[PDB]
Amino acid sequence: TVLDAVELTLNDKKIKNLDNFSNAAQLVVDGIMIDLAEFTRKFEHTINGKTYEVEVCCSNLNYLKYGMLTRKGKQVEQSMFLQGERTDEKEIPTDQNVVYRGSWYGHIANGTSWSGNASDKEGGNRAEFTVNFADKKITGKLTAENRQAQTFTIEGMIQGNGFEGTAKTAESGFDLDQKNTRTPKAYITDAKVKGGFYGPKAEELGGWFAYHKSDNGSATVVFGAKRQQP
Repeated sequence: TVLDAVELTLNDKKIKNLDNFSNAAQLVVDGIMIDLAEFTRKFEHTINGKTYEVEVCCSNLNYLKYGMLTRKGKQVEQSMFLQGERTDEKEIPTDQNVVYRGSWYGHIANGTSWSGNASDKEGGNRAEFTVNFADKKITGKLTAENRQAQTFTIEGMIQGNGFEGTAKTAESGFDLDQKNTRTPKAYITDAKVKGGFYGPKAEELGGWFAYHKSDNGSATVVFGAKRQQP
């Protein structure tokens, strides 16, 4: 409290608020509780007869967890989730040039689809943000696994312990495949980003978006990052 807790469903690109126990490490889905306790961890859990597959990040985050939730049985449904305990508004820094580094899970489509899971490796899904608290501005970029150019450009404004803004692909679109010839591209010109700063003194930040547009493409993303030393 206050606690962001969201699930993003991949099939219909929707965002739902989850019930919670004021605990980022406790995922409360379908009335039951899953403990999210190197970098990422992957596991299965059955409770009440229901089987869940969970991939969660990150070992180095203490106030924020994000990842993939797969409900299996008769129907395999895929979701992303993010949970974080917001930093008290009075504890929000006023510094400029604060760098946060982390990763993201993404699913991007337009006809055909691309997906990528969080990573702490060079060449993996990576996220980087620069927060200018005094300007109340956050900017950042998400880069897809095994891609040279950044994938999403993020810009937002900070209000209290949260931020909101936009995520967009390159103007020429995101190549869904690296086999180029004609290659399918996704164009995300206007995705609405929502996020927060988590933990004491905003040591962590995270956010999410779920976007779809005809003739352009769709994207479902959760990301998280940790404040870096100078």
